[PDB]
Amino acid sequence: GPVPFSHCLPTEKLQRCEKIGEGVFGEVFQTIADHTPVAIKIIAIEGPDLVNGSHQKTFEEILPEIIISKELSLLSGEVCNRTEGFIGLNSVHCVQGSYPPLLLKAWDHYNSTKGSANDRPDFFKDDQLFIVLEFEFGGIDLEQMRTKLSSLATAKSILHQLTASLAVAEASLRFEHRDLHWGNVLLKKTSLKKLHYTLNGKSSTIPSCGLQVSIIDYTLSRLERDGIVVFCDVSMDEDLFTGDGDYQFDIYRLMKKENNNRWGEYHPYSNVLWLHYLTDKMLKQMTFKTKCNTPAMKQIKRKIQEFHRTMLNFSSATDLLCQHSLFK
Ligand SMILES: CC(C)[C@@H](CO)Nc1ccc2ncc(-c3cccc(N)c3)n2n1
Repeated sequence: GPVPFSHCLPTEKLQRCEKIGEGVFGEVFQTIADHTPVAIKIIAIEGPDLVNGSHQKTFEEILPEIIISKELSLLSGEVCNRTEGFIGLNSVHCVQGSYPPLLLKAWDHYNSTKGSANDRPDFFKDDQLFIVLEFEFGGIDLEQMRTKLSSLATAKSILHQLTASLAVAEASLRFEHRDLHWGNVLLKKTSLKKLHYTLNGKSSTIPSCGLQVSIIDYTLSRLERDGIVVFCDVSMDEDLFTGDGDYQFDIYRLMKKENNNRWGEYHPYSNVLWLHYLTDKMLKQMTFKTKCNTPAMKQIKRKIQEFHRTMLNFSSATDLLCQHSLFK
């Protein structure tokens, strides 16, 4: 049976909650649990009220995100296919209750500073069910870091880390992220000079440039184990394919073109498309502390541009990692 909100969010944890983002199907808070930062995603399920312009998901419809979050969380401790490039999942609970007023206060603060596209979640009754996912805190998203990166060399590390992480997940799980916009790439400072990954038993390293990248938020993702596919079936979703104003919204249409609107199949070219979108953001929407005015830096820029114009001729993140000249 479900637990009360207080099981997951006792007073002190609740008091430290700050809202950090949102989607149609969730609110996300950062807080501190046992002196440790965490991110908490809270999703309303099974109720009759419209929420953020949509009917609520059923428990069965949230299960794919839970399962995929659990699988990717395991990758940091695997051996043949190992990466720390996703994020840890600490716990999942089913909670029952109306929304805590301290969370509403956090929600209000975010709406007042950043502005929200969601309904204030103050209409839920005391029988309302929610899924609460607690993640390891992964740092600051790439969008918020768009003016904060040191140079194009940092952008190259980030691209290499992302590619490697996706390759490891493709190899182990036939994984596609499918929604890898720049809010779903997190950066955290590290004193490690090199990061390690293993792809089908071969270990390699990547210079960190002082940052560990984490890929997050598996709401649209797909994977499989033992021929059992877990995915988000968007084949009847109209709106996902009619966005504009950002190349992000072209990617949804390009994925659908690639897969013929069959979301259960494995099309790792979708990972390549997202990587192309991310390279585009790096070349166009980032400001760097150090400009590309030395020969060394100018060469890195040329290499990233050459990656941008050639990567769409590759079939998967694995193909990019193993064959693209950027990573040699
Ligand atoms: C609002 C979320 C989606 C995200 C937007 O940049 N911000 C953060 C920041 C730190 C952080 N650590 C873990 C997570 C997180 C949040 C939602 C889903 C997942 N898988 C991971 N997040 N999300």
